[PDB]
Amino acid sequence: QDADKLPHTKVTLVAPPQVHPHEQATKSGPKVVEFTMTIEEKKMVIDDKGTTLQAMTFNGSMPGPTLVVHEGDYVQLTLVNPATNAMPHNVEFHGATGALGGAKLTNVNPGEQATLRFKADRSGTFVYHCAPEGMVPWHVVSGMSGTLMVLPRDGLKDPQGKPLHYDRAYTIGEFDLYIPKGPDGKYKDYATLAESYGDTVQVMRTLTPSHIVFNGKVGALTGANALTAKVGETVLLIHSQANRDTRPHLIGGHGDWVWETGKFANPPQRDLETWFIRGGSAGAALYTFKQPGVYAYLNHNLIEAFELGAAGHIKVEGKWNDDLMKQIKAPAPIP
Amino acid sequence: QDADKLPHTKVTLVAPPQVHPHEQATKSGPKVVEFTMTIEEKKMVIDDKGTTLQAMTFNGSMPGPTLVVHEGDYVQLTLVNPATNAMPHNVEFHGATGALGGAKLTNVNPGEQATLRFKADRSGTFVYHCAPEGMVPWHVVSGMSGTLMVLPRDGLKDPQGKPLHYDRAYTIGEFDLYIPKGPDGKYKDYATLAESYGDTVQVMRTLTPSHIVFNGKVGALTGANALTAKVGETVLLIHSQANRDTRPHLIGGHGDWVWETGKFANPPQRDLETWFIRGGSAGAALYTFKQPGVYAYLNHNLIEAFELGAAGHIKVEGKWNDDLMKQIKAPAPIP
Amino acid sequence: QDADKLPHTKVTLVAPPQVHPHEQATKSGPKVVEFTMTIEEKKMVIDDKGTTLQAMTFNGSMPGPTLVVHEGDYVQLTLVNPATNAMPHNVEFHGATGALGGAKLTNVNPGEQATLRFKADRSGTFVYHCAPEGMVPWHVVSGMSGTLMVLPRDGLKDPQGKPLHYDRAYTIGEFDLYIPKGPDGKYKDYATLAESYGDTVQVMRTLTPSHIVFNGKVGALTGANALTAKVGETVLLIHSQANRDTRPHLIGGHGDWVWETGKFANPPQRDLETWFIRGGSAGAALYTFKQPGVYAYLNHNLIEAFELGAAGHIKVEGKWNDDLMKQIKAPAPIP
Ligand SMILES: [Cu+2]
Ligand SMILES: [Cu+2]
Ligand SMILES: [Cu+2]
Ligand SMILES: [Cu+2]
Ligand SMILES: [Cu+2]
Ligand SMILES: [Cu+2]
Repeated sequence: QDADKLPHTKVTLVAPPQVHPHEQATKSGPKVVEFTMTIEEKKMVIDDKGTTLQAMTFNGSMPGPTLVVHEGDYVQLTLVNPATNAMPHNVEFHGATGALGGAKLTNVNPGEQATLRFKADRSGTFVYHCAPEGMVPWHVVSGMSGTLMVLPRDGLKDPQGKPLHYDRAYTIGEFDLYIPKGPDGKYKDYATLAESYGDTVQVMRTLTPSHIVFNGKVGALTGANALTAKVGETVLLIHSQANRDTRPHLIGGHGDWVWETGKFANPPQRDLETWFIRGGSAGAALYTFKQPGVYAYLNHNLIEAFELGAAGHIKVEGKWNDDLMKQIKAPAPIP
Repeated sequence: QDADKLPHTKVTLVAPPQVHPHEQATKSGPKVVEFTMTIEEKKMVIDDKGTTLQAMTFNGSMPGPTLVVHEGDYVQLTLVNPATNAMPHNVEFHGATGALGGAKLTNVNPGEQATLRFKADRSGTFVYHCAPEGMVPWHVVSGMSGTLMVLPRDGLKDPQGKPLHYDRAYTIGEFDLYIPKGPDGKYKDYATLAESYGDTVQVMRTLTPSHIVFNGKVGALTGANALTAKVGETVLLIHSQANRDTRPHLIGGHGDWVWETGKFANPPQRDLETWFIRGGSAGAALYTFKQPGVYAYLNHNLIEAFELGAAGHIKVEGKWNDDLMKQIKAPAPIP
Repeated sequence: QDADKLPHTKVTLVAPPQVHPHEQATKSGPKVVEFTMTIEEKKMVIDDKGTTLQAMTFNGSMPGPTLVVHEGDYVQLTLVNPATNAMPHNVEFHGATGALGGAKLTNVNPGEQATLRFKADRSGTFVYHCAPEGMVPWHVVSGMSGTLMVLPRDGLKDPQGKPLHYDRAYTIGEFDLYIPKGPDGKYKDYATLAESYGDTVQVMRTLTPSHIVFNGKVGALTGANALTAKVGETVLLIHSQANRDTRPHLIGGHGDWVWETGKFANPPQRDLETWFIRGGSAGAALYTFKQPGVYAYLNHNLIEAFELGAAGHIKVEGKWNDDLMKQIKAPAPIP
């Protein structure tokens, strides 16, 4: 169909780690699904010792919100760059075809907005990110990325075509940060975004992140902000990394079905311990919880997780199952 | 079945690179398979110039021994932490479900042991590793990991369901080491394990290994300690990397059938030149030798292999096959 | 068949990024396909500020030329090392079986040549590279690698066995460079290849490239040297990385069908945003262009691409398609 003649619907986005309400399988025909995002440059505290990042975001969060459509829908995004920001921005959708993913059609200076439509003709999770000419990696590593999820119209399927369903989706964006230090060995704090640029590029070129965080900060997805589930619930874990490889893992769980390259027309793999999200992509894993307790969800380069920040928690309620795991003898003196 | 009512068998572990005797396909029903491992902290010489590592091991080796069961069996491990060690330890099994892979149920201080049971309900090679709260990557990178192999009850299969069989299994654990240097440019030698901690964490956070070794040392799997095979023999090469990505390769061979994500319910890929083991996982490759000679088996980041240590040898006996490869003209002056 | 009795054909190689003319599906039976390559050591300017590399090449280019045969053919390569070079060289073919991929049979000192035959019995793209004993990574990272493509005799196929065809093939070799700096912070320029060795090994061991280039230089595949296509044309993008992982991506496009591990007997994946070439391998992607414009083809570690060099351009002619993408509202003041 011709999109100019199709029904339009508007979606209200929600902040990560939640994902806006949506259908999996749907009886709906194709639609033009309208979204708006407003860019916010802001200084953020990214660790427990007061380190700040001169950050750049879609909609005020790292990652930006996840946008969900169905295959054959059109995405119609209005991108707003308020006059309170300093930099130009745009958006590149890996789910889109042409014009550098839309970036060439969405260059907005502070004070401007633009509206892009594209056909979401390929199913999968896809990164979107800012990509202004001449300063692409800086905008990405400063926070400007998120996920577009294009569901098959009949929902997710296993390799034999059997339906897969989730009860809850969570979106995790993983951010390799390049925060400069000064000659005193302390992280720098900058009064403006522009002042951070040159020093940050030098750190970037070392390819060594200072921090690697989920969802904007060390510990973002812990404590009151842990992810939650129950025994018996199936969760979809969407993982985006717009710049650098990562290897997600659920400690004490598995990826029951995983699309690590993130593209739902391909059969998923089962029983994964650790999967691989290529830098510049989003992938997705399903898991049905079978044990209660506090899980970790992390990048299984354990230095990247525990030393640099790429780890969160999932608090799961329900009944312990001694068939799956039992302590036969508790720690006690060696006989 | 209820594991409390199933038959128990005990397995005697063997040191890497061998793997304890086991069946592939079996007529046996599910069993509770009992293993014991004893933690040994020890100083190890890890290269040819006398560099030492304040190491931590399961059963005295890097990697720990490979444990082999069949899908539907239960693993029942007694983990012993003698009083001669300095640190607490535990074990996390990626093949297990719940309680942080078992780590929460196996915290043993020096002088203690504990016994864990879990259902091995998913086929594949899976990493196990130590994970004590607050010092997880240090224990892993100091040597505390190995593989659990859960074979399908009817043995390995190709993508069409045809049986695959191996004559010999070898287990290779690859270890990214973070050995500190002092201000004189020499690697540090520490009198105790605890004294090594702070300096090692700083090196870890650079994400640059000093050494990357197979099986505990540069050259571990070379010379008298080369792996061996014959023309016509099919070998299974199990490769674990509990912390960091690697890319195994057999020079002059291939991965005939490879499960790079390591999970046997998924179809393997064929004819691989180089495969990919995500940090935090174990994978497996089958190869049937067709030529004699000394092969290298290595990580094909060739700097990681030849400069940092991640390479071994396979000495293969038998008859050379000029159909597969022939020197037509030996090196000689250019006409 | 016995290769000694088969027909021989000679192929004239062409420089990257082109690939010599070849059939996809063929009615031909197996042949011994003869190639010659001549090693050239030379100083190359690799960036826009005059940095030089003491380089090493097959046939004068980075990468070496792509060699194309069909499964069941034999490759018969004459490798020539002129007396004007300083170092010994050889060749290792990942597509070959035995004798360290051929390296043991092709050790040529300056002034020598050798001829190797092997059976190309496995379909796929495969790296070939130099591997002289004791200095393997140096020769690889200095430029000595390329691709052997072994096509199935009936051409490429999708997961259901349907024929896939390309109109044009391009070959991209990605090179992680390790150029030393002196104490003044400037890149070193060396009068000879041998003088560069020790300093380069120290940089290599940091695992941090100074530059990461396609096809020999920052910007090699841009401007007059951009890749070209038209709307409606299907291109095969061959990507080799003999030493280090990379993650190819076509901005504004996709991998329609991708063999990221590069082995054509395995089913390809569809709709990829970003794929993964393991260090030590070659992979291949098909894409049919649907929009005109200047695309980027890059490594989607965006620092590696935009800061270090791993990016090129594809200039595509034809008609813009507003169904796939349309600017609904151009950048304008915020209402
Ligand atoms: Cu931006
Ligand atoms: Cu992108
Ligand atoms: Cu431990
Ligand atoms: Cu783990
Ligand atoms: Cu060479
Ligand atoms: Cu190689």
